[PDB]
Amino acid sequence: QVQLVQSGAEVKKPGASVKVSCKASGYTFDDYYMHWVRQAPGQGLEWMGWMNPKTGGVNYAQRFQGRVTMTRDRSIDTAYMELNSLRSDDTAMYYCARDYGGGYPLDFWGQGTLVTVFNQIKGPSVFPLAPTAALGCLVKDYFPEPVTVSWNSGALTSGVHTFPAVLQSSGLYSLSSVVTVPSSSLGTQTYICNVNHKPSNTKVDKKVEP
Amino acid sequence: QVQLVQSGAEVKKPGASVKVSCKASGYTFDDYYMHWVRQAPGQGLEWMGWMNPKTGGVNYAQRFQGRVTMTRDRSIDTAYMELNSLRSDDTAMYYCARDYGGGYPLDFWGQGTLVTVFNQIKGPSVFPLAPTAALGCLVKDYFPEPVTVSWNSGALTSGVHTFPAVLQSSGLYSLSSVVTVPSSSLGTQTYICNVNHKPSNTKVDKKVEP
Amino acid sequence: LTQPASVSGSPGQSITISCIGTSSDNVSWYQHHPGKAPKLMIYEVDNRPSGVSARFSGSKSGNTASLTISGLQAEDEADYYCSSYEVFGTGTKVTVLGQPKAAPSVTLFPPSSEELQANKATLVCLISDFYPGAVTVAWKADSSPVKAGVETTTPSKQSNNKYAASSYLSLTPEQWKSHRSYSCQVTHEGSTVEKTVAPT
Amino acid sequence: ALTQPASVSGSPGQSITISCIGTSSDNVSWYQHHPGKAPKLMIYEVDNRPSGVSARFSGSKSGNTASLTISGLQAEDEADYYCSSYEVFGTGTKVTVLGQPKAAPSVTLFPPSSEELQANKATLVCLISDFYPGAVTVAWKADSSPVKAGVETTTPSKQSNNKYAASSYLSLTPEQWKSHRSYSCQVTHEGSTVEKTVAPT
Repeated sequence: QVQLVQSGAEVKKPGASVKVSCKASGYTFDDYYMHWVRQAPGQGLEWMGWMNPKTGGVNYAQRFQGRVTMTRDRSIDTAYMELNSLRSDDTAMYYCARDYGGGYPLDFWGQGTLVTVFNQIKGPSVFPLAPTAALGCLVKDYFPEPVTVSWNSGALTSGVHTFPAVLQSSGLYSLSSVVTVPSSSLGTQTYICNVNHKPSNTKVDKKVEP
Repeated sequence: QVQLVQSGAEVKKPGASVKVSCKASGYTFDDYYMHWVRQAPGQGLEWMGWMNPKTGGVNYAQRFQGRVTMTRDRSIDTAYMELNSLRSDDTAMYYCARDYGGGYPLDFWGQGTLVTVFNQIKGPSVFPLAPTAALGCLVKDYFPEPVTVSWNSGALTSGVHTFPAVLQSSGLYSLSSVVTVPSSSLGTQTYICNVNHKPSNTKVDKKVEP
Repeated sequence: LTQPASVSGSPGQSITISCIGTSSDNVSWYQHHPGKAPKLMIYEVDNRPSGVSARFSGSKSGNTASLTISGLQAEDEADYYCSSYEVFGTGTKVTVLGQPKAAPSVTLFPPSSEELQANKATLVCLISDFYPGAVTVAWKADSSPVKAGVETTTPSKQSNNKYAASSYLSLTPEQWKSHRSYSCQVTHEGSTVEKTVAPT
Repeated sequence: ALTQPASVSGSPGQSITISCIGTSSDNVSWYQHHPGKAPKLMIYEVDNRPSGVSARFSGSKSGNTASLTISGLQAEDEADYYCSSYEVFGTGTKVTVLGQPKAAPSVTLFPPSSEELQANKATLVCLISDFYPGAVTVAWKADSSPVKAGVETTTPSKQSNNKYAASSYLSLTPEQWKSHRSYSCQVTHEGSTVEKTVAPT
C-alpha cells in the first residue's frame, strides 16, 4: 500500500512562511515526481509545481515563481513545499500528489493540509477609472468595512453612485464609486476622489483623468 | 415647510463617543418633543428615548440608560444625541423625529445619520457549557476568523464537534465546540477546552464542570 | 409588537399588514423606504396625515390593528412598522411581484494605467438599474469563458427601488495585454447585455 | 480553460454524466474529491480505470468534450469532480444524491453560564446536528411567546458524516433571563418539531 501523510493544519499571519511536509511510504520516493496542488477557498484546483526528488530540480507555475520553494529530504523519503510572504489569497488546501512517470497522470494525493491566512488591517489601493461620460475610482483590497469616498471634497454630489463592496475570496473588500459628468468638461475640470479608511487610518486623494 | 437637518455620517472606533445634531426649522422647537430612533444593521427600528426641549427633562429606554445623553440648544433650535463608548452593535441609522403628548404621531423624521462602528481585532470570551451527555465551551465575540479549539491539549478527539461560527449583527463571530462523554465520568475526569485566536494572539484555557 | 416577517402580492392584491399585541387607541404606522427617513402613514388607528394618499387606511379590531392598502402600487414597497407608545413592530418586508422588469445598465472599465504600474490589473463591471435582483455575470477573453479570479457581489437595493451589483476580474498585467478584448456579459431575465474593453 | 457544469443532481440509478468542455485529445484525467479527504483518481486517459476503482465510473470523449458517466448514483458517490488536462483542472461539479435517508435532528441547549452571568451577559446556545436534509426552522420561545430579537442562526452545513448541523444563539441581558420562567429552542424538520427547554434552575 502507498501512503502519503502531510503535516498538521496551520494558521498563519500575512507575511509569514508556512512549510508543509509530505512523507511518502510504500514506494521508492525517488522514482516519481512530487507535484503540489492548491484548492483555494471555494474555487477549483490549482497547480503550483513539481519537484524531482532524485535530483532536486523544481518547476514552478508562472504565478508562484519567487514565492514558493520545494525541497525534499531523501533520508526520510519526505517532500516539502514552502510559501513566503503569505497573502490573504493564500488561505487554501494544499495537497502533495505523486506523478506516475512523465507527462501528467496523477496517482495519489495524500491527505491535504489547511493553511489559513487570517485577515489583517490593510489600507485600500485607490486607482482612477478613466472615461455624457462616466468616470470613477476603484478602492481595492481593504479591510475591514467601511470606506468613505467624497468627490471634490464634498463639492460634487450630483450623479454620484458608490456601489456596495464585494467580499472577495481572500476575505478583503473592494468597492467602486463613479460619477456622471458632461462630456464637455473632461479636459476642463479635474475630478478628485477622496477616500478615507479610518480603520487603517488612511486618507488618499486620487486624480481621475482620461 | 418643516425640516429637520441632521449631521453627516460618522465612523468611530469602539469606545469612542458620537454626537448627532438635529436642527429643526419651520416650527416652534419648544412645543414638540424630540425622539431618537435607531434602525439597526438590517433589523427593525428601535426607540432610544425622547427629550423635552422646553424643560430639558429626558426619558430613556431601559437598554440605553446610562449610555445616551440627549440635550438641546434652544438658541439655534437643535437637538443632540450622544452615545458614549460605542460597541460593535451600535452601527446603525439614527433618526430624530418630533412628537407631542401621550400619543405618538411622529410626523417628521428628518433625514438620518449613518454611524458605523468598525469591527476590531478582539479575542474570544470563552465560557463553559455545563451538561451519554454533552459539555462544551462558548467562543463569543471574536474577530476575525479563525479560532482553533482543542480539548485536553489534543488528547481528547472522539465525539468532538466544533460547529461553524455565526456572523452576528455586530459583525463579530461566535462559535461553540462540544464533546460527548459517558455520563459516568463527570465526577472522575476533568475537561479543559483550549481556544486559540492568533489574530489577537489569544490563548485561553477553561475548565468545564457540571 | 408582532408583525409578519414579509408579505407578498401584486398590483391590486391589496395585502393587509397585521399588528398583534397592541393596546387600545394610539396606534401609528410608518413607511420606511431604504435610504430615506420614514414617514407617518396613520395618525391614530384610522386617521391619515394631510398630503398622504387615501389608498392607505388603518383599522382596529380591539386587540390587533391593521393597515390596508387598496392597491399595491409599484411605488409603495417598503418596511412597515406599527408603534404602540414608544415601541415599534418587528418590520414587514412588503414585496411586490407584478412590477415591470427593468433591463440592466453595464459599464466596464479597463485596468487603470496607475494600477498597471503596480503589477495589478482589475476589470470593474458595474451593473445598475435592473429589476428584479437576479443577474448572471460571465466573463469572456476573446470568446473563451474565464472563471478564475472573478468576484461578483450579491445585488442590493438602490435609492430608487431598483437593484445594483458589481463584478470584478483580477488579472496579471501579462494576460491583460495578451488578449484582444475582455468582455463582461450580464444576463437579466433572459436578455443579455455585453460590454467589451481592450488594451487600446 | 476547461469548463465543467456548476452542479449536477440525481438519485439512485439516475446515471448522470459530467461534461468537461474544452479538453484536448488524449490525456484526460478525472478526480473525485470528498471534502476533508484527499481526491482520488478515477479515469487515467479518456477511459482507463485504476485497479480497485468501481466499474460504475467510466469516461468517454465525444470528439472534443470529455465526459464522466456513472452507471448508478450510489448514495455515497457525492463529491466534487474535476477533470484535468495536464496541470490545470476544471471548475468542479457539485454532485448531489437525492432520496438519501432523512434523519431527525439532535438538539442540545445550554443556559447562560455562571461565568458569563458574572459578566452581565447571557447567551443560550442551541446546537443542532445529525439531520438530513439541511432544511430546519429554529424558533425561540419565552414562556410560550416567541422571541425574535437577539437571535442569530447559522446556515446548516455538512458534517463529517454527510449530515447537517446548525447552531442558534439567543442573546439576553441577565435580568430577562431570570425574570422569565423558561426559554425554549424549537427546531422543525420535515414536519416534526423537536423542543428543548431551559430555565434559571
